[PDB]
Amino acid sequence: VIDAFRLINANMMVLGHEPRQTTSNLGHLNKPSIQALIHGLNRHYYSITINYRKNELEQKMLLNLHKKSWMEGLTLQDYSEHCKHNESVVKEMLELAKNYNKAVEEEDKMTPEQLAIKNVGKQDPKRHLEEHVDVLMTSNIVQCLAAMLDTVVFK
Amino acid sequence: NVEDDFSNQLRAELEKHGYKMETS
Amino acid sequence: MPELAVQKVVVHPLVLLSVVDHFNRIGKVGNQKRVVGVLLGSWQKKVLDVSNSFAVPFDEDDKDDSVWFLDHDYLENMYGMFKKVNARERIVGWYHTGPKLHKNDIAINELMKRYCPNSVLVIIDVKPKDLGLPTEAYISVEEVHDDGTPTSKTFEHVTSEIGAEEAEEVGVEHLLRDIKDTTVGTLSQRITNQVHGLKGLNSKLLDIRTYLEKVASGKLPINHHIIYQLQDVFNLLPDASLQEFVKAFYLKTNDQMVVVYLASLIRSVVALHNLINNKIANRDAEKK
Amino acid sequence: TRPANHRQLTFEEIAKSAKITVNKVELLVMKALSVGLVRGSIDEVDKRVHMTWVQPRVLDLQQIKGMKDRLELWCTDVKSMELLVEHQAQDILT
Amino acid sequence: MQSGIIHAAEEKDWKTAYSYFYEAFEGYDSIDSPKAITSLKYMLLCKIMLNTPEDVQALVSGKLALRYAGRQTEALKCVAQASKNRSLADFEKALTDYRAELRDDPIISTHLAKLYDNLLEQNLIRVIEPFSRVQIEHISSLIKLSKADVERKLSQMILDKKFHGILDQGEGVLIIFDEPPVDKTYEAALETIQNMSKVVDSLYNKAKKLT
Amino acid sequence: RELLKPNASVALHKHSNALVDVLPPEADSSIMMLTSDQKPDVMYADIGGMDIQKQEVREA
Amino acid sequence: LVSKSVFPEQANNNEWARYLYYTGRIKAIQLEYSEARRTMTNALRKAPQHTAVGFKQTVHKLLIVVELLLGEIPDRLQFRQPSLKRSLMPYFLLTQAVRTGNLAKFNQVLDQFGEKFQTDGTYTLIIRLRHNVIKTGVRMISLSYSRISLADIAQKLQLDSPEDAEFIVAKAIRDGVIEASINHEKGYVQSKEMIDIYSTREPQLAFHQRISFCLDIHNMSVKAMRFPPKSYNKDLES
Amino acid sequence: LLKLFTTMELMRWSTLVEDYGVELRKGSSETPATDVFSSTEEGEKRWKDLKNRVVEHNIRIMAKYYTRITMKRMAQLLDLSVDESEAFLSNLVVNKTIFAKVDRLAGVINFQRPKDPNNLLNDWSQKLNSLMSLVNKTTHLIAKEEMIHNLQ
Repeated sequence: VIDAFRLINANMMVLGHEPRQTTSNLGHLNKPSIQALIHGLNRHYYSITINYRKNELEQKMLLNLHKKSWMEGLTLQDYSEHCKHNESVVKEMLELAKNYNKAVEEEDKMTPEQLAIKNVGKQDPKRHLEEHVDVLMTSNIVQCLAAMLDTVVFK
Repeated sequence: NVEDDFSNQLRAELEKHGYKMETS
Repeated sequence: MPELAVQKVVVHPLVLLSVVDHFNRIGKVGNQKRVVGVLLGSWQKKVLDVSNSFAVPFDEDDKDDSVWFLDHDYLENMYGMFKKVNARERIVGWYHTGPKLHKNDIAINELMKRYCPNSVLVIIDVKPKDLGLPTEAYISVEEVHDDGTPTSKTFEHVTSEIGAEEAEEVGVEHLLRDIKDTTVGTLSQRITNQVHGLKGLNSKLLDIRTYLEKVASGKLPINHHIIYQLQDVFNLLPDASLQEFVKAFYLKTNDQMVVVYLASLIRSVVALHNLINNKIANRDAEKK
Repeated sequence: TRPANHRQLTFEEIAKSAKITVNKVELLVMKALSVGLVRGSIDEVDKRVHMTWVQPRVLDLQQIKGMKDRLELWCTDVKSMELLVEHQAQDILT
Repeated sequence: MQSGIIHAAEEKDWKTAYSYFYEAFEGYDSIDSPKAITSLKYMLLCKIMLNTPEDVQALVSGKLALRYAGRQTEALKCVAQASKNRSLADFEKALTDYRAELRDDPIISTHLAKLYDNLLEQNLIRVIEPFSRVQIEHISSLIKLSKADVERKLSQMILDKKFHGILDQGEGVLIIFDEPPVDKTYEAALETIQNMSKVVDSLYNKAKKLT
Repeated sequence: RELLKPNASVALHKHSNALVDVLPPEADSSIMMLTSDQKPDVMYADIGGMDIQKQEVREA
Repeated sequence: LVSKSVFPEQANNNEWARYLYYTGRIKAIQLEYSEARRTMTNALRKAPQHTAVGFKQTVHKLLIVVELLLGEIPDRLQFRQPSLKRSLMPYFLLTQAVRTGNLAKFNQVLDQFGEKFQTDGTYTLIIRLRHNVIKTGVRMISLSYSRISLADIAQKLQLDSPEDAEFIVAKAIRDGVIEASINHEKGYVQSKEMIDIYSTREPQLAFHQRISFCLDIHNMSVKAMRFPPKSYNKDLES
Repeated sequence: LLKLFTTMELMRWSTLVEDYGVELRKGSSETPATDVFSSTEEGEKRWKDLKNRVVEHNIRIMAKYYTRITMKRMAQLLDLSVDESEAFLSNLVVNKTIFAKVDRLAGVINFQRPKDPNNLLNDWSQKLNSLMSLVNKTTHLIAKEEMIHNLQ
């Protein structure tokens, strides 16, 4: 958030120089350093609206990381390593499983402190299991898809 | 056949005696 | 002076953005002519981190690669003002406005050496091309062929990536009416990158293909090095495709359902009998 | 000549294009991988020669022609397969 | 020192024997006696029992161990080297002449015995490893043990899964099975089922009340 | 409140004193695991004796 | 009637179990043993309910006869443990008959039993059941051995004579689930199985069925999970 | 002598011992005992040992090049009999020479690991990466030739 201000003094304000400055802008409240900042903020212009001049051509240059996504999106490691990934997660999930089993009886409850005893809210099994499942899922499919697609075009 | 264990007690005894006399 | 001193080009979104702006402003020097301008950033190092770029006056005549005007004064002054502000800031190289690679750039590269050691050719196009960035990084490489003169001066592409400072990145988001299309992150992005690769792969095969027909009849000049490398792709022919599978997710969803359903099922039994009494309550509560 | 999407040639032709003593054949065959004329392996339990790479043909109009057709066949594979996979996981894209 | 002699031989802790011998050394250091030299020897004995005589051969030399007294240092050097050569001939020849010394100290006699049967296994594993469908007769030549004696030894070794083969008695060859081909994904698939199974079983019993 | 709940270091913002973030316990431990940069001058070459004491300390 | 086919998920748990059983009968006589087995098994499983209890005993009667014809064996032990035990009791004799490999015991028992089935219209199947015991029998012998003599198979399976035994073993073989060849003039059966899943792609195939089935669960789960809590907030949340 | 050994071309013992024996024996040097190790009067005693070494080199280079080999073909390449070749192999692995799965029945010998899906995968993954890299680099090189100065 960028704002532009001008600074006047108190004497000027009572004459009525101060209100002119404030007119014709949309406000917005901030407080990054307590009420003293806010008092100065109102006195100035009070968060002046900033818009940006752009056209579609400039935007597109900013969107893409690089040209190389074209190669890279396709690029796979080694199969052995992919197979290892699958194996590592499974083992991890297996541990969490015991903790899920007690939990399922409730674990829809508010407050993490209360949940800690009841449904094993200390190292939450729902969360651990959901993270393990998301990472495993996207990687395995993309790595299979890439290698298999490349093979049919090349061979 | 519900459990093999009752039948097996007779089998092992019987089978050894016959087999031994003949071949072994 | 070294040409060889690049193998990685990391460019800020600022320099990439800067060229687009210089085209219009400069008075539309470009089109048949060219605008090349200095790149400010780190130099005298392997990885090039380009902080910024600005336009330099250039009139290009392409066809005859021996005629050009480049502003001699511009590089010197511009380097000194910037240095004080940040001392990493030096002359990294120059941008070329494409449309793609040329031989005309070879002639241009030699003069840049006297001023500052650089010869890096970054081709930053103002015209949208590629599904990704229309930016290429080129490092001048010397290779022998046996079709034409021995020892040719040519360009081998060297990997281009991107950077951005932390404030600057949040700034990139602020201008956009989106965040980004890809980042290769979670479930959703990761697939978008795969289909982007696939389209990007199809575009690549066509450049090479169209070119071979032209060699076959209606002659274009060829190099021994490019022709060999293409043959190799056929020869390398993959072997066999195996492995990779999941199914894990269904348990996660299934366990989740019974936990949320626990509350629902209980609400179901109470709610049904309550349904006629609720009408008197609802009315009352609603009345005031 | 025979490989270009095939990869085997028989061991047997080499000896018929050698015409010299048997012990000398192993040397010749192995000497070729080493200098950089060819890459690959030799399998003598099938008595066939498998080549991973076969050296590109030194400049000719013919060399350019062989490449173009094969590559065009491949070009058609990318486009088709790309569109196919895009329909499904339409939801995942967003 | 005496307590250590027991520890290694009877209590089967090679580890303890060694530590006890360090304590003994400490006690000796305040004076000097021929008993100090013996504790150094006896450390050496644990490694043999442990089934690593080869390690003894590295440590012992004419510069370090031979300088200190006893028959026992020369006796240790020859069994360790005989084992290093990997032959039953060099190993039996050392044992036989040394056997009289072996008796005097109870620790030598026992430690060598366990190593003796073992010595045979070590010669076989070595030969067998970069060979597949190799005869008992060929391997038996290197070990310098009979074809028949080897047949028996292979049988035992196959049960341990120290090389994973099957002995073909119909042709008199040891055929050893392919190097582990099991992909990581496949090993993971059994594991996947354990995680899911534990969850569904536990859930399904409470779930029963709904209908 | 998981590994926050028992006594641990936490990150606070200075000018407000608010609890912004959590830190693990390992972070901001006063001195590092010592006797690997400030090791003593002494061994069991200074004491060979008090045998009974030596036996006891090593086991305990 | 069956050709109209409509059956929504918002249908009651008893109407589903009834529906699966009825289809299961129609299939089994047409000679779709394979399809019939599947629908009937689903029916026992899907409704544990309380109105189901009464129906479940009927499901167990059919369950044992169809599954045995298809070529798989279950244990008498499985059946006995639930408290619907009372209806499984004649059934324990049949399960054992197929499993031991005892053609003669299995058919005779079933012929007399055929009366009960007639009310259902299952009775036409009882005739075909004579074959399945011999088939189940051959299956254990084929997988186990390499070449085993014709006399050995005849004694264990309880085949009528050695002459009956060659012909019958052959008929099983044609289908391909046994996967053997029988030498009539040499009197041994040979196993064409030299089976293993130690291969290239083959374990994935095994994994694939499990993975396919999971998807049907995943979608059904996701769709269903959100719809009841959002409704209660919408109307009466209790 | 140097040129041959440095090349990963194989030898035969008969030729190697025969032609080199006279030539190499003559050689001498200052600070060694005489010269010693395939040379002089002393160096000859050493020569006997070389026999193992020419065969050793041969199997080390053969293992890569001939991934699969018959016992007879191997034996021929090595210039030994079958019996010499199989005994030697056991010692060789200890000294630091490749893995093998040599046969006594003169069947398949895999100097590579014996059939695994992992083996097929490793080559495949390597091969896949190479195809992708080369098509991209060439595209960038291709443009220059097309445009020229500016005249296509």
